[PDB]
Amino acid sequence: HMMADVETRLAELEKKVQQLEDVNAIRRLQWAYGYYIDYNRPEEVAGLFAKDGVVVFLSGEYVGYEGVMRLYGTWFQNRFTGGRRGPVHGLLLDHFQLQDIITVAEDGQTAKGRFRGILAGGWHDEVLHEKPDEVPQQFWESGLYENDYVKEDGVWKIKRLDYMMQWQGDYETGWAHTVAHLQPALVCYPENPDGPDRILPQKDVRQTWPHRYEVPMSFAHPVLGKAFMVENFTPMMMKKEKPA
Amino acid sequence: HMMADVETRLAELEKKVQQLEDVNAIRRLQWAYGYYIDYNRPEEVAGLFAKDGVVVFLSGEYVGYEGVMRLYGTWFQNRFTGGRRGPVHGLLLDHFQLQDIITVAEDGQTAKGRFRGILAGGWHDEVLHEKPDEVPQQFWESGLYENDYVKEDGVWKIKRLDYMMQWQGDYETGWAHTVAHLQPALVCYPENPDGPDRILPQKDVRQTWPHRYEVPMSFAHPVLGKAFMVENFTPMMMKKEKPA
Amino acid sequence: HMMADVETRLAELEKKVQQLEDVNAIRRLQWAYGYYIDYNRPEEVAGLFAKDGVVVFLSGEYVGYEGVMRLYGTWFQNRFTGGRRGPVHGLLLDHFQLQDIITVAEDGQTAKGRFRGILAGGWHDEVLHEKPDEVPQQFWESGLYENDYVKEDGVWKIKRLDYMMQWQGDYETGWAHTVAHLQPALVCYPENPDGPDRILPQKDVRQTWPHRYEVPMSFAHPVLGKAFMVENFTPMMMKKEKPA
Ligand SMILES: COc1cc([C@@H](O)[C@@H](CO)c2ccc(O)c(OC)c2)ccc1O
Ligand SMILES: COc1cc([C@@H](O)[C@@H](CO)c2ccc(O)c(OC)c2)ccc1O
Ligand SMILES: COc1cc([C@@H](O)[C@@H](CO)c2ccc(O)c(OC)c2)ccc1O
Repeated sequence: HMMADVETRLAELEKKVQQLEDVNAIRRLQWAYGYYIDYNRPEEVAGLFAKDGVVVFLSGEYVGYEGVMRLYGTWFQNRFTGGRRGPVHGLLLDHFQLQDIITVAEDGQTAKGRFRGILAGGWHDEVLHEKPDEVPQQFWESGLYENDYVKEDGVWKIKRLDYMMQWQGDYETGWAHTVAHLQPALVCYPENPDGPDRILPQKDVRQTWPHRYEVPMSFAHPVLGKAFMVENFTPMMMKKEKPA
Repeated sequence: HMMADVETRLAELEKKVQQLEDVNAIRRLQWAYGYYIDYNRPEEVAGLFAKDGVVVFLSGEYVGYEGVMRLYGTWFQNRFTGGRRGPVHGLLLDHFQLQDIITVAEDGQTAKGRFRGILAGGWHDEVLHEKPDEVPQQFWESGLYENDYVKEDGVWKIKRLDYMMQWQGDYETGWAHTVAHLQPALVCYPENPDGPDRILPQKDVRQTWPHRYEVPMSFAHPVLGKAFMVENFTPMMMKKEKPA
Repeated sequence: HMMADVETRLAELEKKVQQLEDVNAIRRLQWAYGYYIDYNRPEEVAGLFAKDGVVVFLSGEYVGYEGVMRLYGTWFQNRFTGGRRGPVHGLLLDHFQLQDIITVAEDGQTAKGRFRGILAGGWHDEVLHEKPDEVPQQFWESGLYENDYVKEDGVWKIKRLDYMMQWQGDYETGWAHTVAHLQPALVCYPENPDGPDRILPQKDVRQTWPHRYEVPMSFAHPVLGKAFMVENFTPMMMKKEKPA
């Protein structure tokens, strides 16, 4: 009667409040991830992952704690700090994280999120001698994430972090005059000590800047949903003979 | 009795949970908008608008789907990609979106939001020949939004997107040595194929960088509210004879 | 019976909804703060603080309204606009704010938040003659915040704003070739008209870029919590003889 109504209203509020909390907790993961990677702290990063978690970098999959520690630790921390937990003198690696769009599964057990970063990177002249030869002294970089999350034992965890670098620009010359200094993975671990456990299938492998490939949205069109159709709107614009 | 109390508490929670969901849904619109414009996808952008929606760009109003497709499509997509859905080889148009302050109307049917973007734009040397003559090869740009939202048939939609560009900086020279390459609208559609349906009244027309004009906050002072008065605090500072 | 269950469920929802609202209100403070400082509006900034609030800048504490007005007003507004409420012609001071991680106390009366800013700053050539001698014409800057919040009379307020600048880069040369043009505080107010009420204890004083110091996280590890231990993961990486 009145009590069936109260039960339905409570249950509905509990579900909605759960989803609002889930969104905050998933965003917190990605923002926390950012603050750890800025400090070259691979251990904190590995801890954010499910034990069967994966990170994807330059079309290569790194599997579990060991894989995450090999990417952020063996490769990145040696490259940027010589194997020190940061921050350290004269080394900038600020990955400004923003623009989260999170989609929680209806059952509350998994989620997707799109996010992005803009990286200001580099070695100050006082520590330039620590920089490896292949890398610009200072550069901008941007990338897109399309991540998967899993809820295990009440806790949101990274199930798949897929970082798809979009562009780099040497500070001095900019994105217009820079070719990426990173290329898609070619050699797996353990032949390549910095290498992935596996390379994505070729159809999924991405060439780097100035090459561009769409990263599909994990979110539906937020107004028209699955009913959105491109061809319903294209006829309203004019394609011109050349750019103006 | 006890049941009047339960009813009041449920109703109060339903209202607060509705407002929390409304804030997430309005932010999602603006973040989604960003990801679409970065890809030169005008169709997805037009779909975010109410059918009587308006976009304001350089002091010009573009009305409805047709107007939004003329701005993002006829003008922007031709300018940046030659009329291709992006992303495309060597063309960067990353509008990093952040700093949302959303104010939902008490009745839950409309809202305002302030947001901002920083744009990293440009043509890689490999596609520089596609760039129109008026536009720098690579540039930074920032702008402020003060938008209106409407809830129709249960869905948050853009009612007014008002993008007020604040500065541009050629990559090579920076904001200090750059004058905006865009000026306030002068000619409406259809005389100007890229033009607005109408130009704002003169009092509201904005000159561009290095000219600056306040964009009033859509939010009340979040601590003192309408009781905030500038003159209560100014006397505590010292104005100096010159900048130090 | 059924009514004890309904009471427990309501109370639990009221607590969770309160915390979700608290997070939005604390983020709103920091985003609002950003929009005010971009406009050189020290009065709005002072109003966000508790009356016993503190702002920390270059290892100096500025106490209460008077202190906040001396920093943002006496020092910053004179430096950037000659003592005018902004925005003004040719003066850019955009502090892009992002990456909030807020932790509300269990009792709902206090909170911590980590945030960050990237500042695009400078004088256009048309107003370069207004720039003080010590300051670059145009520069990037980034900083970290670890702030404290208090809830007083139902309203979230800034209890401690601790801005820890991390790097500056002259636009023309970048962070790699720039030394900070600001140094830790040396002289208190009123001997130094721009000075803090007190200088932090020496152990807490920070040298500026290219010097780097950790800013500890105010948040627990969001997956493993206090159980997180660095030494559980370090053995999985290889430290190399030199950076690669
Ligand atoms: C996988 O997670 C991320 C990875 C990146 C990298 O593309 C950055 C890492 O700083 C990188 C840039 C230049 C380099 O030479 C480099 O060497 C190995 C790595 C960025 C953000 C991420 O979330
Ligand atoms: C209306 O919505 C937006 C518009 C802008 C434009 O100011 C950008 C669009 O990329 C622009 C910059 C340089 C150009 O030459 C140009 O040519 C027409 C357009 C930015 C963000 C928005 O949300
Ligand atoms: C305390 O709050 C903030 C302070 C800063 C400053 O480091 C900026 C302020 O614009 C600054 C940069 C160059 C200067 O020469 C300068 O002169 C005094 C100040 C930045 C963000 C904040 O939240």
